[PDB]
Amino acid sequence: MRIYQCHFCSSPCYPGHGIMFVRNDAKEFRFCRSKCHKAFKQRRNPRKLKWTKAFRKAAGKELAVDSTLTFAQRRNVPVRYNRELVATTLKAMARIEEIRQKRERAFYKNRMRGNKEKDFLRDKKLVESNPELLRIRE
Amino acid sequence: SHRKYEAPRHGHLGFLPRKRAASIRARVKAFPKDDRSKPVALTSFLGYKAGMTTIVRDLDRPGSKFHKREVVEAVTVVDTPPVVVVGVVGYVETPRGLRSLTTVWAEHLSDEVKRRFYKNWYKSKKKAFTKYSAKYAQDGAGIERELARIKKYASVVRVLVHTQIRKTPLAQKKAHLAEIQLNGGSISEKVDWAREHFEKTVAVDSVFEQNEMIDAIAVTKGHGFEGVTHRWGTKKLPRKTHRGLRKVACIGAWHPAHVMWSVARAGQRGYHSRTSINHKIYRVGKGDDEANGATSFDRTKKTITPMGGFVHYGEIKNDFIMVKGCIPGNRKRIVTLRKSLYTNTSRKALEEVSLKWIDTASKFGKGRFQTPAEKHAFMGTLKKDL
Amino acid sequence: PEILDGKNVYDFLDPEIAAKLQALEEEEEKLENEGFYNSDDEEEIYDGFEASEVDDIKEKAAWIRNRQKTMIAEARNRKSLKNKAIMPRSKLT
Amino acid sequence: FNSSIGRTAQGKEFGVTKARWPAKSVKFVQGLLQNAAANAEAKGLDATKLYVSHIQVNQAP
Amino acid sequence: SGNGAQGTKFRISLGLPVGAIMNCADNSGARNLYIIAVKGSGSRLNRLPAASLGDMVMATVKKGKPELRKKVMPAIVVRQAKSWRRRDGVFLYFEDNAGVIANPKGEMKGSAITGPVGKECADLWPRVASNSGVVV
RNA sequence: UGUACAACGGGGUAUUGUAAGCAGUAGAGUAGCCUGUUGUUACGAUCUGCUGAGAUUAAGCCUUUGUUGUCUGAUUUGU
RNA sequence: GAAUGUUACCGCAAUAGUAAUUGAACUUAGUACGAGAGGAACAGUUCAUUCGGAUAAUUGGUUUUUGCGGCUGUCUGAUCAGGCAUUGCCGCGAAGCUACCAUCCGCUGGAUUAUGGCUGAACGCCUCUAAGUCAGAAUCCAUGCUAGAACGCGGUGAUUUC
RNA sequence: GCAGUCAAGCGACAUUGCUAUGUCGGCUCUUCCUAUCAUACCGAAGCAGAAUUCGGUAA
RNA sequence: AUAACGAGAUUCCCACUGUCCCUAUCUA
RNA sequence: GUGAACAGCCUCUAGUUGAUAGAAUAAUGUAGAUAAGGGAAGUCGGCAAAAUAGAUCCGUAACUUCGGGAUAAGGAUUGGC
Repeated sequence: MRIYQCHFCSSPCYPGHGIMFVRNDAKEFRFCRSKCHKAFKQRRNPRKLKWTKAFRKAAGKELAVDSTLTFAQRRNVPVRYNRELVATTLKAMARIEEIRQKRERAFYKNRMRGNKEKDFLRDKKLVESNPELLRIRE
Repeated sequence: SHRKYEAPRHGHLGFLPRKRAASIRARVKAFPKDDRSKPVALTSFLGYKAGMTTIVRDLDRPGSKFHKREVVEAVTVVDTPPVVVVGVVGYVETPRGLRSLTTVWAEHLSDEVKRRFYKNWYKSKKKAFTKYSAKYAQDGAGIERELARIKKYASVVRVLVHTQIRKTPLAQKKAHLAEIQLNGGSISEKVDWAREHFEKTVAVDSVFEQNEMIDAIAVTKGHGFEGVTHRWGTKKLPRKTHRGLRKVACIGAWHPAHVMWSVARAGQRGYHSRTSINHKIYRVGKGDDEANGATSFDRTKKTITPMGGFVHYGEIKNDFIMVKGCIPGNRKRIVTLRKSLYTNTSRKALEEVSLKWIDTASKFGKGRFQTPAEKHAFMGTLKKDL
Repeated sequence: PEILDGKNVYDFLDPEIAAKLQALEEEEEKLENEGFYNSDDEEEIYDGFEASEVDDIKEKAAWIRNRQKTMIAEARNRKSLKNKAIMPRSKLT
Repeated sequence: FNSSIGRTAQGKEFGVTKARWPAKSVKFVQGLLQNAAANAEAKGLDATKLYVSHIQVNQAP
Repeated sequence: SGNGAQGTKFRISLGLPVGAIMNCADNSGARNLYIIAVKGSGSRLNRLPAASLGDMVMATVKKGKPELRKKVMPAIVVRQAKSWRRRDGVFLYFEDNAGVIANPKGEMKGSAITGPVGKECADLWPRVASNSGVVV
């Protein structure tokens, strides 16, 4: 078994889902669902589509580089399948997932910080410019 | 006239007439050989279809080119909550076929089966078993007489059982009565085992098990009045034929001067009871065990139920049976599970099905995640979170 | 196991997992103590705007938005100018 | 006169599966019944005991 | 299955019916192939014989070196260009449908094959795999 | 007259794709005042941040610790 | 669908129809056979061709979900938000429907045709037949499945004080 | 067929040389027959294997 | 007593397409 | 108004709401469409459908009664500011 990352969205592609394309260049492209496959068939650029992870990574909407992401790699060199190592990896994956979620939440908070001041300023502008409405209200 | 060409007849002639079934419950026709050398056990069970899903299985079929490979395949999920015995029937052989001698009911019955005996239940006084219950007690004799009569003259014993509909997500609230022939020990042993189970419940793992082969018997999907083209697969006329093109053009010869019954006229399609055999059970589930959809090759504590629930069906929440292939009937339909009916010894039956991974992605669309945790990890925090 | 909730184990399975996990724990401790996860931002601050004043301003802004939306809906429903002209108020009683 | 008439579940009351709702005929029949009841009341008959013993309909020009 | 097959054939979608044009994938000099019939197919009323990945078909070269034209020889399809069910659980399809020409014994006319070669064809035909520099 | 039913509402799962409005030392370039040589103030398709935002969600999707409403309308049946 | 004392549930089956079909692949085995060329049985195991019954798990196809976005002419003073262009057009598109264009499944007992026999006279031998009888076909009858006689049948619960 | 040939019976079998004047055809459909092309089961053929010929029931 | 032109008769090539393989879905 | 156009569509002045209708969207039809791979393998026969369609620029063969073929054929562009 192997979950594949969508070429157009990087989303996990579980077995028996989506469509795969093989070109004369002797490489394979996997699409999670028909939407991504149709978008690719139109020669669209994922970096210019807002609903694909490529744009978010390029646009900086989410943490693009982090230390946690270094754990996940294509292990071209296998391991001898030690029983203790299996349990250690099982615990480490959960710990890394929790840490990555915390870091992503922190990054989102840092990106969204300051919206409160803008909202307060907009409310002040709306209140100041509508005296008659307030007078009629009370 | 030999028509210069030979073609197979459209549609099997054995499945006629193609009329609607008289009941949504597909009555079982024949039970297994009923060899009395084995312990008493049930021969069938009642379940409700709960959609389907995909399975990846490490095929160990020797000789095949998929030996030791990983093959993805479809599996159907049927909601099979525990079943409760509510009576027994004693059958006596007669020259005119098997005949029902007498029926004995339990001491008390749940409202689910009492409801099955009324069509205006909310207007009904609910007098289901007012006198029969009174006859059961105060002597312990009237029922015992019926039990002795059954023991004396009966040949095959059938247990009256009904599904716990209230446990299922269906809003039906009505149970389905069915007769299940008792196999195993002598008829006296059969009735003794059934008698001790009055008002009790029977699980599903005691009847079926992993790697077991079962036969699916249920009413197929209804489609109403259908043209011959789809009803029997008749080829379409070229284009714009006079008086229609989607119908069989020639119906018969001058001699005979009548339309032959086998000329495949248009009519009702679907809703016909059908029997399928050689269905291998892939997994037996329990409602009290967490991580029903987990596997030794997955480790994920997730239920078989897809994200957001099934389509047109609720959450399993009970015991369920996983079977490969497709089973007749649509979702949330009563389907009766029956044994293979014969001493199957094919390698497919002997094969051990150890699931590698179970698909629990949402069936509501192009699901990309197996559990909400994966979706949260991928998408991350959203605006609504803060 | 070969699989987990996601990001299959074979991608994480590598020698010396414990050392890298300890390094990640050290990195996390280098941030929790420094206040990187500043989740205690439960109160804002402005140029002397007290809680009552800001709350009143927010409520007034919300009411103004609701009134503007209601007026937009009323104008859209009443106008119907796309088909015919509105009656003259002068002649109406 | 029920040739090729559609089926209705309301026919179970009278057994016959074919039934209809002839609104105009029903209106005329109830008007005639009201006239008959008025005539009976004028005569002095007891309305409670009244029942339609005879009713005849035949084609007109 | 014809001679040269070393195993059972998987059930896959029919991509090339009779008369379908498939590009060549060998250095034999041919450029396109015209399918006239499919070996091992059970003919039925109204049903045009159709091939698939790994199938052996009889075709006549339409374009390329004239020496190979007007003669019919067995050909093996290396690319289908129509989605087919792979047992690994992926609905994969190729960019362009293509085939190669070989004798009934399975020996490849061309010394080498160009471009991707389907797994279900290389596995079933040892000679195709040996003469193919790319698989999948 | 209660794990009772129905209309809404809250969530889960999906579809699409970043809504109105605001601000920008982004914005090919063209104009008033002035006096540059990042002048400023105007027009400016687009782009940037609020904003994976906005909208729909069963008419044959799952759930409902909430709000409102409903629960004696006619006929027939006898060994 | 009336009449079967009423309704309801669970059942038997008189009867009618009937289905599976064919080739390939491993082992047998490069073994018996064969001077060489070449080259098999049986049993066991694995797929596919045609046909039949299901079903949307995955993928393909449809868009009136007019669900979500964009595009042109025109109109509401402008923005927003909207009407018409016979479903305006374009992209995606769930639910629904459906495709060897996608998936699953399609049992095994008796009696027989030709054929091999056993015993055994006719004919003081012989005989496969005259009696009896052992087996032997995709055949016939059965197992199974489809419908259930609306005037075929059985069991069970309730059976209206007012 | 022509012209012979001998001969059990009242002429069988064997035997001698050569030797289109009409309109029906095709797509779908159901059923039936065997005078069996293929599939099941068998016998005889120079069947050593492989391949093949004929014959018997079987639609 | 042969140019152009053609709702004139017939043959062939590119694109094309549900005529077909094999049919399926929608709208009034 | 858009558009070369009284081609096609919307709008103003003016004139109409007249075609029996209520409920459902079964088969089959009438009118209009979409479709994975092949692209005529279907059919008596490319019957029907489809495909290019306006404008700007390059280029345009055989024949010829030199007037035509010709928009031959085949190629590049089309929005907004």
